[PDB]
Amino acid sequence: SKADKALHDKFLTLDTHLDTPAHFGRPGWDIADHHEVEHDFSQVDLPRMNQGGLDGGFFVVYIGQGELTEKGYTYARDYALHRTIEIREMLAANPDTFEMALTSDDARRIAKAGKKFAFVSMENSWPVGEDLSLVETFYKEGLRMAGPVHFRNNQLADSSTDPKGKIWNGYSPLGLRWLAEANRLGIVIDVSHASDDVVDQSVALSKAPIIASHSGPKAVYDHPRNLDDARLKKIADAGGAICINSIYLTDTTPSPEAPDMKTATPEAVKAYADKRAAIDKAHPAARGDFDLYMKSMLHVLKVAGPKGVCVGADWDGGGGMDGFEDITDLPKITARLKAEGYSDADIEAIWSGNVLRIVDAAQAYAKSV
Amino acid sequence: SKADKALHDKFLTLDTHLDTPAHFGRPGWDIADHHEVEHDFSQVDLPRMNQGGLDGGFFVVYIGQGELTEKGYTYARDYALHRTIEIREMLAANPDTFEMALTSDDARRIAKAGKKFAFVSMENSWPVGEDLSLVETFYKEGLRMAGPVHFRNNQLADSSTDPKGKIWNGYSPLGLRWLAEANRLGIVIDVSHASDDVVDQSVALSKAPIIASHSGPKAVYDHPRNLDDARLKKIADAGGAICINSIYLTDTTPSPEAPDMKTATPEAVKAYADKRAAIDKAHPAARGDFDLYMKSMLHVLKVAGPKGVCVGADWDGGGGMDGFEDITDLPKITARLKAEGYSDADIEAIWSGNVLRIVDAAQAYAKSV
Ligand SMILES: [Cl-]
Ligand SMILES: [Cl-]
Ligand SMILES: [Zn+2]
Ligand SMILES: [Zn+2]
Ligand SMILES: [Zn+2]
Ligand SMILES: [Zn+2]
Repeated sequence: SKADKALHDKFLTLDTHLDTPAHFGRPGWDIADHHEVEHDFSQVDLPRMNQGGLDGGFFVVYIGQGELTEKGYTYARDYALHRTIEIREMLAANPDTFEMALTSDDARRIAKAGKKFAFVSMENSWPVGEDLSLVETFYKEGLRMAGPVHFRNNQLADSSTDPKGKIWNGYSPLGLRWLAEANRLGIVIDVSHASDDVVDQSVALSKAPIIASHSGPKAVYDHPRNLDDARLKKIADAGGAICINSIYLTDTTPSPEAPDMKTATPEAVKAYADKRAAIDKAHPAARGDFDLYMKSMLHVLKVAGPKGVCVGADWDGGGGMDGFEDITDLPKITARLKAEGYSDADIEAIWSGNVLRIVDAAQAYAKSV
Repeated sequence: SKADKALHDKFLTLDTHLDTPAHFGRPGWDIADHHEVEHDFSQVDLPRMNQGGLDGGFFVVYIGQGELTEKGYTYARDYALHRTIEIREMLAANPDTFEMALTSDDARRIAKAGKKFAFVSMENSWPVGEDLSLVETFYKEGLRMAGPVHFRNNQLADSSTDPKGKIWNGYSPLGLRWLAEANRLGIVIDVSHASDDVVDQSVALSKAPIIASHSGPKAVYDHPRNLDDARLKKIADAGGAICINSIYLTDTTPSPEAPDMKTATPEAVKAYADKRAAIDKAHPAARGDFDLYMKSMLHVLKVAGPKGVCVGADWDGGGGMDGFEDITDLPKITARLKAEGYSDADIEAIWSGNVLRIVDAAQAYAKSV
C-alpha cells in the first residue's frame, strides 16, 4: 500500500537483530542484489530495505555454542573475527549505499545522506574465551551491542534454553567481569537468549540500560525464550527496551507430513530451495501470522510502555510469519500502530528512538569513566 | 621505453614486500588513484602498477617493535588485526581490479583475469604474543608469509639490528614453536630482519624452503641487514630465495645540510611534502642508483643462482634510489637481466617463479601433515 509506505517512510527505522551477515560469505552473494526469500532463503538486502523502508539496523556477528575449552575458545575467537571482517568487507564494497554507525549521531547523519546505517552487534560472546581484552578488540572493530550467551550455557552465563539446566545461576564470575567491561566500553548489553537470572543480575548490576534485541512476552506465548511481565517492566523501568521477535509466539510443531551455503553450487542451492518451497507450499509450517506479531508487540507496549519497545524480528535468523515474510512487510507495523492509536512520537520511539536512546546512555556512561 | 615495457609485460611479476598497506588507513587515500612519490610519499598504486607492469605481490602487515608485556602483546595483536582488515577492505573496495591470492594457482588465475593479485605477509610477528594460536588466526584471514622479527629482538627471536645485542642466540623456545606452527600451517618463513643465528636455525629446522622477503648481499654492502655469501647459498641450496632490497646498499649518512598521515589535513600533508621535496632537491639524500640495485641482484644471482633470487625493493617501506623512484621503474630490471644474458626462463623465475615455487612447497608440506 503506497499510503502505508508514505506514513512508514516518515520514520527513521532500525531492527536490532539482522542476522544477514550469515549470507555475506556465500559465494557470489551480494547485498546490492534483490533476492526472493523463496529462492535465496534471505530476508534482507538493499533493494528490499528500500522497498520495506528499513533505514538501518544492528548487523549480527553470531556463533553457535561450542566447547568450553582452549580449542573451542580459539576457534570461536577466529570465527567471530572473520564474521566481523565479512561485515566490514560488505561496507567497504558498498560505500555509496551503506556506512557503519558507531553512535546515534552517526545513524542520523548517515540516514540524512541517504545511506543505510549499520551498527555491529554480537550474539553469543563465547568468542571472548577467558580473555576479556577481546571485548575491546571487537569494540575497536565496531561492536556496540552484545549478548553474553546463546542457546546453551557458556563460560559467561546461563542460557534460558540449555537442556542441561543452569550452571551459574546467572552470570559466572567471569561473566560478571564481562558485564563490567561491556559497561566500561559502552557496549549495550543484550539479554535475549540469557536466563531470567541473567536478566535480573543485568538490571541490578549494569551501569547502563540494557536491551533484549529479539524477544517476546510469555503472556502471549509461554516459552523460556520470552519474558514474564515483571521482567519486561523491570527492563523498561531501568531505561531499557524489548525488541519484538517474530518467533517463539506459537506452537511450531510440524504436521506428520540442506547444502553448505558457503560451498554449494548456485544450482545445488536452487535445487534445495525449490524442493523446500514445494514442501512449504504443500504442508505450510505453523508460524502464526502478522496479527500474532502485533499481538506480541501490543502486549509488551502495554507492560513496558512506548519507551521500552523496539523491533527485532530475527530476519535471516529464522524469523518470518504469514503476511510477514521479510522486510518488505515492515510498513504494516507502522500502519497497525497508527490504527491502534499510537502517536508519531511513540511510533518513532519504537522504530529507532528507544534503541538510539539506550545506545546513547551506554556510551554516555562509558565516557563518564 | 615502450620496448622495455613490451619485454617486461611478457612476465608475471610480483614483489615480496609491498609496505603499501601503511597508506590504506590514510583519510581519503585510494589505491585506485594515481599518486606522485614526491607529493604523496607513496610508491605504489593501481595506475603505477599498470605503468610499471607489476602484476601483484605480498602486501605487508607491519608493526614496529614495542614492549614485551601483556599490554604490548594485546596492543600488537589488535594493531595487526586492524592492519590486516585494512588490506581486506581495500580488496573489498576494488573487486574488479584486485583479488586476494592464497595459492600460486590463485595468482595465475587472477592474473589471467586481468586483475592484480594480493598475497598477505607479516613483518614482525610480535603480534602473536605468547599465544601461537594467533598464527592460525592470521592464516585464516589470508596470511601466507611471515617474518618472526623486525628491528629489535622480541619474544620469538633475535633481530640482526638490535643495539642491545642478542638475547636468544637465534629463536627463543617460543620462537622454535612458532617456526613449527608456521611450517604446519604452510606459511612461508621470512628471515629478513632476523639475526644470522635465526637464519641458520631456520634452514636447519624448517620443514620447507624459507625466504628473505627484502634483503641484500654483504659482499656489496657490509650491513647486518644483509647476508654473507655462505648464508645466501645455504638458503638457496635448501630451495629458498633472497628477494633484492633497494636499501642497505650504500652509506646513507646525510650531508651536514612529519605530520600524522592518519589524521593530518590534506593541505598539511602537502605542506610537508613540498618542504621535503625542496630539501631533497637542494640536498639529495645518498641512496645510490639503479646500477647499484642491479649490482646487488647480479651478485646474489652469482651466489644463489637464478632459482634463489627474487624482487623485494621495500616499496613504501623506505626503498627507492636514483633512477628507481617507484614501481614505474620496474621494467628496467627486466631490461638489464636480458642485457646481462639471462634467458626468459630465468627472468620469469626471478620475477615470480621462485617465490611461487616456495609458496607451493610450504603449502605442500602443510597438506602432507
Ligand atoms: Cl532465536
Ligand atoms: Cl628494512
Ligand atoms: Zn541471531
Ligand atoms: Zn537469536
Ligand atoms: Zn616493511
Ligand atoms: Zn623491512
